Amino acid sequence: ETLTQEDCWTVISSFFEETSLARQQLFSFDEFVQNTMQEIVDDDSTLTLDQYAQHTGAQGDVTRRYEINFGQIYLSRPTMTEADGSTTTMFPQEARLRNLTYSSPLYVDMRKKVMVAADSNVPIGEEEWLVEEEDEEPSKVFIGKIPIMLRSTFCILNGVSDSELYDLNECPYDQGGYFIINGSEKVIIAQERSAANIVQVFKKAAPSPIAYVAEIRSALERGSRLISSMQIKLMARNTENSGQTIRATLPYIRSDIPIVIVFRALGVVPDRDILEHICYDPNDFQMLEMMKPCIEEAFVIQDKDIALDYIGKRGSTTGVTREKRLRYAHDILQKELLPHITTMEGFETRKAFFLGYMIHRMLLCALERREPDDRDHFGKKRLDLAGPLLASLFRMLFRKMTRDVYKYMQKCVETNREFNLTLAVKSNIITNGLRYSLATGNWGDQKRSMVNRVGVSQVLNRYTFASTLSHLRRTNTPIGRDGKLAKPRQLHNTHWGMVCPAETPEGQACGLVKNLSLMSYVSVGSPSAPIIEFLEEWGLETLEDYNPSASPNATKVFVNGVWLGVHRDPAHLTETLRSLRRRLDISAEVSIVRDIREKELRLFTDAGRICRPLFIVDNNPNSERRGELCIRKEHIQQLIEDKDRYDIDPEQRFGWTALVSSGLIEYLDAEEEETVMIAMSPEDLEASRQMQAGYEVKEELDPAQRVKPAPNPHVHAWTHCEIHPAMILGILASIIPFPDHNQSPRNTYQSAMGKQAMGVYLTNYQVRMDTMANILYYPQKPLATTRSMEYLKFRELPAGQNAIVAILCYSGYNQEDSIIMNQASIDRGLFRSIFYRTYTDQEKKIGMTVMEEFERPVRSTTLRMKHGTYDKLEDDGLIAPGTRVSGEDIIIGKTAPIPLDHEELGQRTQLHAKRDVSTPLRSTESGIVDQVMVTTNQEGLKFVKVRMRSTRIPQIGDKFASRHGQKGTIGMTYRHEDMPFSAQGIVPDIIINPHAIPSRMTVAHLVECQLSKVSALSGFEGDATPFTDVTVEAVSKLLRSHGFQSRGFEVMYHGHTGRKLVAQVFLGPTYYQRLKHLVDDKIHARARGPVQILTRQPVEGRSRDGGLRFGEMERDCQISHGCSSVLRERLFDCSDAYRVIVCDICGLIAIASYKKDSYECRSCQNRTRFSQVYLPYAAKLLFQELMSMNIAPRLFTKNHK
Amino acid sequence: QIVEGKRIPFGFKYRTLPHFPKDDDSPESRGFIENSYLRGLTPQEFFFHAMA
Amino acid sequence: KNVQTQIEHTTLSTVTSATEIHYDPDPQDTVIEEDKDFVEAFFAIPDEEVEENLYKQSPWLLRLELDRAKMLDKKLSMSDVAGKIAESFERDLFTIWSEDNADKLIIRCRIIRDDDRKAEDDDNMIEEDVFLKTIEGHMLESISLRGVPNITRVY
Amino acid sequence: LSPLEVHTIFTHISSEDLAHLGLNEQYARPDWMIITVLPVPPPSVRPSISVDGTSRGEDDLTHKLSDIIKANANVRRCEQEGAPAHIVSEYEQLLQFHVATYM
Amino acid sequence: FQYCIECNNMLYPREDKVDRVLRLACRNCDYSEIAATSKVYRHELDASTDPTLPRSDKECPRCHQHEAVFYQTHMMTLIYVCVHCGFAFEEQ
Amino acid sequence: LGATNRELINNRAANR
Amino acid sequence: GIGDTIADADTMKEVTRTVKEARRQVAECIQDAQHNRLKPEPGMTLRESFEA
RNA sequence: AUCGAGAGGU
Repeated sequence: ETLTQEDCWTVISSFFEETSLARQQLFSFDEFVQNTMQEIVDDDSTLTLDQYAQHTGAQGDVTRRYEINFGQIYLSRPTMTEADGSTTTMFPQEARLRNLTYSSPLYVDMRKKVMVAADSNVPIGEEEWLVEEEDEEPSKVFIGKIPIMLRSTFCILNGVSDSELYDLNECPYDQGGYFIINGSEKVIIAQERSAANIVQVFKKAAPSPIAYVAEIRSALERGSRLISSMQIKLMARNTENSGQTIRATLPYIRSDIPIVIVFRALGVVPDRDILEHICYDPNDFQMLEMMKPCIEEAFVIQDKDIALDYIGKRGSTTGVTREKRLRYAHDILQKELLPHITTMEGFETRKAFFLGYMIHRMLLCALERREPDDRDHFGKKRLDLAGPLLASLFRMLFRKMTRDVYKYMQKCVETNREFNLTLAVKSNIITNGLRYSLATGNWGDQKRSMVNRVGVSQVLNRYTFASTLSHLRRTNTPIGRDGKLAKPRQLHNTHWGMVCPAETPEGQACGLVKNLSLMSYVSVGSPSAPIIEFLEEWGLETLEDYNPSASPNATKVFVNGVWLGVHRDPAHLTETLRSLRRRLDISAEVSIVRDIREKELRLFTDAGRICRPLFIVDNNPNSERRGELCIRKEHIQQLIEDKDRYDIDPEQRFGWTALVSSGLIEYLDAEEEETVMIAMSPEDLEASRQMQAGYEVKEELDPAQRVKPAPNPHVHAWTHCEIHPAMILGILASIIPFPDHNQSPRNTYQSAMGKQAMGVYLTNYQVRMDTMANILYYPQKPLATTRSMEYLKFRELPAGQNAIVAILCYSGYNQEDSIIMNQASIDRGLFRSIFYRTYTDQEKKIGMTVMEEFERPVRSTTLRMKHGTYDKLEDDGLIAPGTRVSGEDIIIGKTAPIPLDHEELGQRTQLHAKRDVSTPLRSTESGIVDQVMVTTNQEGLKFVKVRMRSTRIPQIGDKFASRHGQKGTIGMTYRHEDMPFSAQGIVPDIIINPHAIPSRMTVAHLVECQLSKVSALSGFEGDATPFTDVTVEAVSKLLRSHGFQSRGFEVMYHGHTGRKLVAQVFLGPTYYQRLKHLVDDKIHARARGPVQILTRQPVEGRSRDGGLRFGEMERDCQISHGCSSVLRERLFDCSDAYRVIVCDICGLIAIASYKKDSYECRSCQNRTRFSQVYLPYAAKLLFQELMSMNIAPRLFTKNHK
Repeated sequence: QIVEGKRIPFGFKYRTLPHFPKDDDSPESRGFIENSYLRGLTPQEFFFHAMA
Repeated sequence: KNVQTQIEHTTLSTVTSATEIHYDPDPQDTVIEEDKDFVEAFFAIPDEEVEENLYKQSPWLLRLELDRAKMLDKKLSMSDVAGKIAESFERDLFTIWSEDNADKLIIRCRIIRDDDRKAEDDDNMIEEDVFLKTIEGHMLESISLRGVPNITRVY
Repeated sequence: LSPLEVHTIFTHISSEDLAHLGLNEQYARPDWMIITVLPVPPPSVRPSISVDGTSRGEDDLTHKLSDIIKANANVRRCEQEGAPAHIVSEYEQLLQFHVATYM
Repeated sequence: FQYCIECNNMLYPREDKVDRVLRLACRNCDYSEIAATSKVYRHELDASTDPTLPRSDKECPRCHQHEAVFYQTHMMTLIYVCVHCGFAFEEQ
Repeated sequence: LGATNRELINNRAANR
Repeated sequence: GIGDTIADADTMKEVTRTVKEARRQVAECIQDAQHNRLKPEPGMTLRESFEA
């Protein structure tokens, strides 16, 4: 009656049956579209304009009020309207092919209203509005187009079966979770931020004048979701002042207000009240002693009105009357102070209570009673997914659209023109803004590009199925990528189960870019009202009636960072809340953290909290199953039975949700993990349980197995248990076999290199015209596989091959991380691949005249024709599929008319009227035209895409890698006869050097080879899942059972001499990957060619025939060598040699005519004394740039002593 | 396993992972891997080695 | 070790274990039972200077408890620290102390009021308690008992 | 302190005072440190970007020289028509800004 | 440490020379009171419910039970706490 | 929604 | 190969006994530090000395 | 062509 690992994997299988790997993106977007858009519309629902009566002296002057109310929003399915005006439903593949944004139009119900003031003599603002005119029904008005995330509930592919996906040219394996903007796929990278409504106390480092700072980043639940931030700074002890003063930094205040003054502005004038707010214990004298100096500092202000005046004088406005200053101070104190607590009248008591709480926390850290906060604790951070981000963007864009509508109202009213609702809205605002933000990633308005966030949207990575899965689950921390702050980059303890420990890029973004674990769930947010209602009805004492003195031992209750009140029995409250969540009466995303030392009960329901699921251990006092998992074997058998059953209703099967709603699985975030005790496996629970039942928990232990620490006797109750430790890994770390037998940076290196492995990325790559694609001819699934691969679908779309690898020193061509590849194996298709590239062109147009034509250009009329071949183009200016092209051969023929007024030296004969703008093939590439797609673009102009294919056979210089960070290039290829063989005639496909193994300590590579050999011999698949009881001893026994040396060695013979090698070789199958780094993609040589126009130096880039940079370090190396002429050649004769004539009198470049051999300096009237200077063109450019700043850099060739 | 010159830090409150109790200074809790690469790391050891 | 002690810097705060400001009206008597024995011994021996200055001792008693362990570690005697304080503040501060064998190391201090100050500025005089708080702050951090400045610790 | 005033003071400095100040009278006279004439670099320093088409979009320095000359023409026109002194300053402190941000 | 009984502000120390006594007088109003002792200045230079705290089988003096949580200070000395009566111990 | 999506996909020729 | 990372059974008994003795020593070190029986090294706080 | 952003390689 103990849970097994097979049962754990059945539970995980159910999880992934009901959960997609793109679930976070999809659910966030669904939340944004279904709910957040309506809330954003409502928050700015009404627009009102009051036309007062100007005193023009004409009888008939009456004030008017015009009102526009924005109603419900309607989102249709994505559609396209053509040039001819026909409107059709649009499908993702057509959008990808024709470069169309896959967006759905949005309509909003607007209603208009006009009212007349009852009397015009009333003071402004007191006019009574009588209903004059009103729209009987609303007008459904198109306001914009929202890009639709693929596979979301509003996509055309939602609820669509596999067969219909094929009919649409869609891969059933594709998970969606992205957008199509102008044909390109864009994924929104989750953005990490610090949580709002949390008080964080930070110790400022010396010699900063501030000792400690308590900061809260207050955000309204839905009212723009984050505006105000406050600080409470304690100032450092000074030799002049015997005490430290507490000053509150508030929005829109130029100075730090002493805390007592802001308390008085809140009505807590008496000192006793203030120190009861701050120091809840009268008997504690250190707190009051530290508060005394600020009371001393703030005695000059003893009343609320004087405190408000003090605040107002320090507002951003100077030279204002006292009444306005007091009004402004009260307005700031009400609205811009702690808006998450409240923003409405009569709530100064709660804000004062929370301010006292913040001061108490900061002084607890200043007394060194509690440690400061950890800025990097994962439970204090939130992930903004597509939902929240698109919500902020749409709020901004809808505000801009409403401003436009209001300006339209004002302009129409001024001119007495009739107001039309349809003409009022500039629908281009929302459409263009969303399109621009999703396309460029620059997050915000086009006009605030520098201040906007960047890189929020990235082109989806279609190199391998696993790389795409990884890209859909990527988080970015917007820390400075140049500043060297190792702490944010480090792997925190709280990352356990939330972020992948291994998968993180190497380089500047190491540790900042993170990847969600397999079972990590990111909350989308839920209402806090039901939870507050349950708290109120269960005995929550409101904060208005709370008196700390009466109940100092009672526990503060927070919800979303709002101190709602105080409870007297927080244990029972917490058990009741947890029970409710365990029935889903409360949302499963709700964090219920009881902090016993701090006497707090924090509830969280907001979005962005990363959670992970865990088993629940039965802890009920009267239960007969103390210390045993709630989930029985019966529940597992139910999962197996309902997995296959399809006759059952799809929504009424027993699966993952049935476990959560039944109280057998619980989602915990990092905040709640701090209050739980988690067993690492059911066997650990059991061992602890016998240890606690008096049994010795002792037995004969397989010496080959991992050694675990003995069960801790100090642990008597476990609250949870992990479903499987292997779930702490990401997409790519879950493809590594035996990752727990490797040195961790090798796991990171494999996680990075698995993205670049060649395979089949989508099944529909044939019908997709991608810019770049690399496809493996004969992909094979690994012989050694992890159980997590079933959910990553690596067996379905693998990205490598099982090569027979021998670890041997054979001819010395595999040294320094090179490999030797069998040439016969290459000839038979090993690691062969296809490279597809796509060239896009289209017809342009300006005004009413088309200035481009897809045609076969003719030498006799087209000016400036390229040097490539125009003979492979067909009559329609294009190139047919199946033809062979190379280098600069033209694949698309396009011409542009020239203005009739242009006269280019007569080179443009009377026949020459056009100019060639054709598209040549890349100079460094050649192949066969695979495909030529022809269509029309959004503007009804012709639009062509030419896909070329080119087979790449492995050769010397091509990167290959194992799944263990073992990367190399091919150094040499030997044929079948020349390679070492076994007594069966097995010849390895690859030979790798032994020296790669010891230093790197990639023992997982050797264990993989042995296990793959066993599985190839026996046919059973090899389980390489981490943290299993699969030992090398068991694999050795299995291998010996097949008549092989147990450790994987084989007697091999020399191919050259047939002699039996003195050493026995480690030979067996290992999964290798062809990497996107091919030598021919990189080989580059330049003799001469293009130069930059400005500097006249070799251009940059292999693709554009550019030179290589001779940098500062190379110059230093040649200096230390002493090779003066080498430097002169590299930096002058080979880059930008140039000649000028300087005047020997003034030292400035002269006017030189070499044709006439006449030189002149008008300034000096010099025509005889000149010098010839050889210098870099960049030097002459620098000198001219200086002369443009009135600096005269003068070159004198003779010592002017 | 050593992070910033010291044993694995208490990133939770007085524990390194939610699998140990508070104030556990024992070798296993703070990042001592008694296993070899051949034998395999336990999940806690795997995480600590990843941190290093 | 002797040279190490001569080098390591030890201010009053280093040796001070606690400080207090009591209101003890009688310079001869003491409100603290622990202070009776040594104060009685101090006043057992008549002294003309002390006998005269007795009336100038304010009732604000600045008390300082010093850790015996830190005195042993730094090899400091109560006479030495008392003399250092007196030289640091000359005559403004009358001081008395107990013997080393005393189970508690206590220094009692008072401010010898200046009789040359006419009582005609009663609107700005600092209450003697605030002046003594400033004095204690200055004592804890300024007065150096031994060692070399800026050499906090020695190995 | 207007550029005119500083320029006048700098032309009123003596050669010996320049030598004492460590200022070169032959190459770096102080009054020359005030811009009365602005050199215009050749198009070679500031070429026009021609994107495989009928483009003459010019360079950043070309645009800023256009702005500087426009502001200069504005100041001259204001000083000609007899515009109010504040109108003249409107373009004076704008020409100064254009030159400063050009360099 | 005291507050004014009139306006509830802070009472500051003061010397009454005529009687030579220590008083606590409000600096906002005219109220004043006699100090009990008013030592002006002092310059010192439920855990059984937590399931994450380590437990011990130590003896409880009060109720003579055996279950007890413990935790370090915040010297790595242990404070124990009984799980039946809630009494806090010391290592003795 | 699934049925509507199926209807829209299958008849894309007729609805065009 | 994987056979070169394997040490015989007696050697693994040696390794296990070494690690057990190290764990024992750390256990009495923790016990002593929990009873103020660990004299701090000169210029080293008790926690730092225990960690070292 | 220019500029900006991003993904990568050693």
